[PDB]
Amino acid sequence: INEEERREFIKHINSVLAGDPDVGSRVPINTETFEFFDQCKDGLILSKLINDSVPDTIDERVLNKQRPLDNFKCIENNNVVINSAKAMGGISITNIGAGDILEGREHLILGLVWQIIRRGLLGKITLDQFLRLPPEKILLRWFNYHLKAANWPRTVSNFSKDVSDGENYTVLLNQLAPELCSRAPLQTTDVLQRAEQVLQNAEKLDCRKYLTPTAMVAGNPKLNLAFVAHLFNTHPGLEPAEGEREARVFTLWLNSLDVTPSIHDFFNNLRDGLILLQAYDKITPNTVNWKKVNKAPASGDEMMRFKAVENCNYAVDLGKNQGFSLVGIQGADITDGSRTLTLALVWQMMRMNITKTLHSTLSDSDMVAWANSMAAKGGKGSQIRSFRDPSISTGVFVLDVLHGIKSEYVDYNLVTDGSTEELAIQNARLAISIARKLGAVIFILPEDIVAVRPRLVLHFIGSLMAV
Repeated sequence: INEEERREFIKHINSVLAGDPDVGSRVPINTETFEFFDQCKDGLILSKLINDSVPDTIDERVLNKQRPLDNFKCIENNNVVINSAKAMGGISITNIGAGDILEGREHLILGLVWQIIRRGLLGKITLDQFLRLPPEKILLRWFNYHLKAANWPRTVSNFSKDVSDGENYTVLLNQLAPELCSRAPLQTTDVLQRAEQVLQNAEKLDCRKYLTPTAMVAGNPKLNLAFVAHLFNTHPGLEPAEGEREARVFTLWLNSLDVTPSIHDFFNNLRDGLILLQAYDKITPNTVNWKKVNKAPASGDEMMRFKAVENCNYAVDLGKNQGFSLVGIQGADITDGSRTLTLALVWQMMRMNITKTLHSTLSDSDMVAWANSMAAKGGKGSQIRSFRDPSISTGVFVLDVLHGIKSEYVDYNLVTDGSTEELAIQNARLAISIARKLGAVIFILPEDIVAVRPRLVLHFIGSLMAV
C-alpha cells in the first residue's frame, strides 16, 4: 500500500466527515495507522463518502447506526455500500465484497476509497458527450487548452510523468492567475524544491489539495489527478427523456459486464458491434466465434462500414438464436446508431438475462403477479395493473414489495404517500437503498420509478426477485 495515498485519502475523508452527526465521534482519524481500515468495517464511513461523491445515492436511514456493531449489521450496511458503488458509474468493484470490508482488507478498501473519491472529483454539469467522459479525459483537454494558450511547447497526456517535474503545473498556474503565480519556479533546478514552490503557488488559489512535493515528483497518478481536478473546479479559467435514461441505465449495466472500452456514449459506442459481442460472451462464455469478428482498427480510425455491419449482423443473429425478439431489427440499424432499435436490442439482452438468471418462460405478467403478491403482504399502497401503471409513481408500491420480502426493512413511518414529486422520489430512493441492503444490483435511479419508465421498473423488480 502507498503511504501517501493512504495519508492523503484519510485526510480528505477527515475534512468531508468533519462534523458528521453519525461518524463525528471518530472523524479525526490518524493518517499513519491501520486505524482507518478498522473504522471502515461497519460501512458507515464508506456510505458517507459515497454520498459526498454523488449526493443522495444512499438514504442513510437504511444504515444501522451504532458505533461495536455486530457482524450481521455490518454486513447489511456493507451490502448498501457495495451495491451503491456498483451503480455510481466510473467505479469498478468486483474484487471487493461485504465481507472484505468487514475484515478490513486494506488494498481492497483503499482501492474502493479511491474509486469513490475519483468519481466525485468533478461533480455535476458534442458537449453532452464530452461531459460523460471520465475525469482524466475532460481535464487533459482542459490542462492542454491552457498550456497551448500560454504558448508552452509541452503538452500533457497523463498525470504522472508529464506533470512530475513541476514545469507544466507552474505554467498552468501562471496561465490561470498571472497575478499570484509566476514562472519563477521554472528557474529552480532542484525538482523537489520546485515541486514545493509549485504547491505554495497552489495555496494562493486555495488549491494545495491532495498533492505533496514527493507525490508530485513520484508522478502519483491519483494524487496528481485529484490535485488537477480541484484546481479545475475552483479556477476553470474560461471566459464566458425516457430514451436517455434507458441509455444511461443500459450503459451502467453493460459496463458492469466489464466490456473493454467502457461506454461513455451509448448511441455511438455500439456501432461497430464489438461491445455487444463482448456482452454476449460475458453472459454466455463461448458464444462468439471471434475468428469471424472484425477488430477495431489499430490506427484508431473508425471501422469500415461493411465490417461494422458484419459485426452487428452477427450480434443480431446471436440474439435471435438466444430467443430474443428482434424481428424488425437489422445489423445496419445498430451500425447507423438507431436510437430506438439500439435500445430495443440491448433491452432484449437485459430482459432475457433476467429470465435466465431467475431460472438458475418468465413473462412480464408473471413478474407483475409476483410483485403484487409480495406487496399484498401488509402493504400500504395499491396493487398494480402492470409495470406501466401510473400509480407506481408514488413509490409506495415498490416499498410494499420490499416489505413483502423482508417486513423488518420497511418502516412505514419513513414512508410518505408520495403525493408530491419530492415525496415520491424519497420513497423511491428509500426503496433502492433497501433493495441494495438486501443485496440487489440496481442500475436505475429514483426518478425512473417516479416517472414509471416501464422497462426500468421491470429491471428493478427483476433484481428483487433475485435477492
